[PDB]
Amino acid sequence: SNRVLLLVGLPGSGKSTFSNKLVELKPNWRRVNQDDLGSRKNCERHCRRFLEQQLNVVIDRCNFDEQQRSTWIRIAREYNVPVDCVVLTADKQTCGERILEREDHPTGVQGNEGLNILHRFVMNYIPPTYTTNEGIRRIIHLDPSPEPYCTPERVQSVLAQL
Ligand SMILES: Nc1nc2c(ncn2[C@@H]2O[C@H](COP(=O)(O)OP(=O)(O)O)[C@@H](O)[C@H]2O)c(=O)[nH]1
Ligand SMILES: [Mg+2]
Repeated sequence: SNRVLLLVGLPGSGKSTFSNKLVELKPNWRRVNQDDLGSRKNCERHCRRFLEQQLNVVIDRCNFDEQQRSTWIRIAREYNVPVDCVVLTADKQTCGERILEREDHPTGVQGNEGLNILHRFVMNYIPPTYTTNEGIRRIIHLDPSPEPYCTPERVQSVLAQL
């Protein structure tokens, strides 16, 4: 049956990379991203509309602590569907290098922001684990690929683990 999929990762970890590919390859999947959907109230609505059509839904947000993820777990329970999770394991170094690549942040005294931003997220980042009392069915950790782009095989490999 259909299921809700939580992406969890630092800025620049590759969450959009992955979720975009998934929805491209699989038409029974939809993607909730705030850069495309705006407010959270709006994201919740879309999420509800997709579950109403028994579609799978993937949540492209840092989802950096229990509170952030609950929103979606809560909606999933509403439609009696499970919630799995994909944690991107890319480290502060990797993300930092990716964020510099984009060169769209102020830079100089008071630091290069974006590295700052990353640092702020890092300090509030609580990924799901065995112990957190959240009601997630399965947590899979995903390591970075050599390739900047996400292969169909990579998507398949992830989905194959529930
Ligand atoms: N090598 C490698 N680069 C990746 C991977 N995932 C994403 N990237 C790159 O990292 C950058 C940030 O990815 P993006 O999806 O925007 O990150 P998000 O901010 O977590 O949604 C982009 O340049 C991607 O090409 C991965 O698995 N491996
Ligand atoms: Mg993104």
